[PDB]
Parts: sequence; C-alpha cells; structure tokens
Amino acid sequence: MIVLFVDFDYFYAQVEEVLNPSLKGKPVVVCVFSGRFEDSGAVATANYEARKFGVKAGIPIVEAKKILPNAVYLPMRKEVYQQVSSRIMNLLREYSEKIEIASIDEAYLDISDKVRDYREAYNLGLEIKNKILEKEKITVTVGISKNKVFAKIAADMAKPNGIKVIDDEEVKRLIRELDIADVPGIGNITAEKLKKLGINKLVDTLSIEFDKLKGMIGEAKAKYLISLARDEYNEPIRTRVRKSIGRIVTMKRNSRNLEEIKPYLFRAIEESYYKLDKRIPKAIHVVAVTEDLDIVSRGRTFPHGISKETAYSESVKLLQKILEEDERKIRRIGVRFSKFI
DNA sequence: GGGGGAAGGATTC
DNA sequence: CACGGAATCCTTCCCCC
Ligand SMILES: Nc1nc2c(ncn2[C@H]2C[C@H](O)[C@@H](COP(=O)(O)OP(=O)(O)OP(=O)(O)O)O2)c(=O)[nH]1
Ligand SMILES: [Ca+2]
Ligand SMILES: [Ca+2]
Ligand SMILES: [Ca+2]
Repeated sequence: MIVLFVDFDYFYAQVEEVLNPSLKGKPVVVCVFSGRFEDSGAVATANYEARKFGVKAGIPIVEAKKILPNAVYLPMRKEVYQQVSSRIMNLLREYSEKIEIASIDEAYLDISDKVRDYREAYNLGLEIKNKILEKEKITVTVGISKNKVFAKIAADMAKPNGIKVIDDEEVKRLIRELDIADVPGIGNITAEKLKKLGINKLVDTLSIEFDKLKGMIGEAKAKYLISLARDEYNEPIRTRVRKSIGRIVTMKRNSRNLEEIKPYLFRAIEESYYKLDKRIPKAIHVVAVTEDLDIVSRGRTFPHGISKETAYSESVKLLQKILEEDERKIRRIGVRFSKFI
C-alpha cells in the first residue's frame, strides 16, 4: 500500500500572507481575541519567523507580545481559510478518488494504484507540491510511507515545506528507534501512562501483557499501538463525514447567572444553525468550560429533528441542569448539534 | 451473558 | 495568562432478550 500525506504549512498564518503578500518575511500571529480585555485571547498559530522565538498555537497573546512586541497580530478568519482549504482539496481529488480529509489542512491521498515504488511516488509528490504552490500560492509538506500513521510521521519529520519518503526498510528501524510520544495519537497524557509502564518505544509494546495494557490506555489504543509494532497496521482511507456542528463562545466575565449567560448561549445557537446549512439535527448538547478550565456538558437526543425554537428552549434547560449539577463559575458556553436526520 | 442506545467525560489534533 | 471545532473512545446506566 502507498499512502501519501499532505499538510499545509502554518496554514492560517500562511493564508494571511497569501491574502496580503507584504507580510512575507515578517513574524505573523493569527489570534483569537476573547474581548475580556486589551489583547486577551490566544494564539491560533504563527508562521515560522515567530515560531523560532517560542510563539505558537495555544499560548496567550499577552504572553506573545512580551516576546515579539512588533510582530503582526491578525484576528482569525475561519470562513476564508475554509474556502482556501476546499479549493486545495479539490485539486487533490484530481490525483485520486481514495482521499480522506482528516482536518482543515490534513489530507491523505491513496495512490497504491497509480504508482509502483516510492521513487515513482516521490515525483508524484513534487507534482502536487509544485502545483498547489502554483495554483494557490500555498506551501505544503508531503509525507510518504507504507500506511497512514507513517505517511503522517514522514510529514512531521520534513516540515516546514518539504517531502520525506519512509519506506518499508526504514519503517522497521523506527518501530525500534522512534520515541513513542511522537506517534500520532499519543498526547502528553497517553505519553505519560506509557512511561509508567516502561513503553518508551513502539517495539516495547510487545514486552507487556496486553491485559495490563488494556487497563491503562483502553482497548482501542492498545490494539492500535500493537498493530503498529507488529507492522501489521493498515487502516483504509475512507471519506469521513461531518457528524456534529457547534460553537462555543467566551464570556466577558466568568458567571453563574442564568440571564447573564443566556445571550451568549443564543448567539452560539444562531451561528450553529447558520452553519447547519439545511441539515436537521436530532441531538443537542450544551457544553461549558468551568472557571478551572474543566469541560462539563449536558445534552439530549430527540426522536425527531430539532427546530430552532426547540433548540432555544431546550438549551436553556440543559444549561440549568449544569448550573444545578455543578457549582463552579462558567467561563465559556456553547452548543453542539449531532445525529443529523 | 449480551445487544444497543444514551449520556457524561477523556484525549487528540 | 489559554481560543476554538470536531472525532474517537471509555465508562456507566438502562431496558430487556
Ligand atoms: N484556534 C486554534 N486553532 C488551532 C490550534 N492549533 C492548531 N490550530 C489550527 C490552525 C492551524 O493552521 C491548523 C492546521 O495546522 P496545525 O493544526 O498543524 O498548525 P500549523 O499550520 O502550524 O501546523 P504545522 O506545525 O506547521 O505542521 O490547525 C489551536 O490551538 N487553536
Ligand atoms: Ca499544518
Ligand atoms: Ca497538521
Ligand atoms: Ca505526540
């Protein structure tokens, strides 16, 4: 099997440069301003001129202007990035039918057919790299390997804007050398539970009795790591379909008053229905982020679609169920719609 | 002992 | 001080073969 992985570099920031070329070369930071105060918010991402100094996705904007006071700080523009992404995804459909769009800027191309070996695949990468760069002025990193996880690992290793092929030969040396933490799907939490069991490398998952492993990280992830270890992992490339849709806004002041939160909740519902773009949801979830950033939610599934009024009246109930069952103050509030008819 | 759903939470990118 | 959107899992609970 030959799976090619494409990943747009520092995407949001790089799109911002495309829409305004005079930004090339300068440190750029795409932000999400909460409106809780002067420059309150977080960093969605930044180009590399700013990533070298520590600025990066996740960190606050206040903590970012301390390091790079003169960087260009732009507000996030989802809508736009969504379009640009889509245009680029449609260019990839030109190279294969078996394509999986894993996120706004990840994509896996299945080319087991149209290729014989990695050298006949390497060129295919450049044909795509130097094609998106041309049609859309956007730079990307290509990862090539026997399967998805390794196609993905390849890309991680060649960024920014590059291309690395990981063939059957090397895959074997990585199942040994490679640090388990850098394996797609092993966050800081899973990466720790594993050190605790002496599994610092992919190959070490064979020296532990499965059951002891199924208790520590759940069965799904256990079979997962193992498959990779015994080099027999080969998940197909299916077309993932949207299952839920939502919006979570941040409030100006962390509160608990029902009438103070309702407005935000509604504004979230309005946008949620807009995005629903003529899709009827059977399930509604009211999610909230407590004062200590813990995420709490309550929801309900109906036996029929949820009209907008239903949505309004039902979300106010699920909310009270949170302010009741929980006592902490609420920072961010939002909704999620799922189980589409 | 299941199937099978639903609900609330964990964890990853 | 740290936004935002969605997917896959896990555990528990429930009704009832
Ligand atoms: N709002 C928000 N968006 C994020 C966050 N992290 C990642 N994203 C979004 C914006 C990124 O452009 C997009 C896709 O790429 P990544 O997620 O890989 O970020 P980036 O483009 O820097 O990837 P790269 O490190 O270059 O491989 O995901 C985050 O913490 N908050
Ligand atoms: Ca990226
Ligand atoms: Ca990525
Ligand atoms: Ca990792």
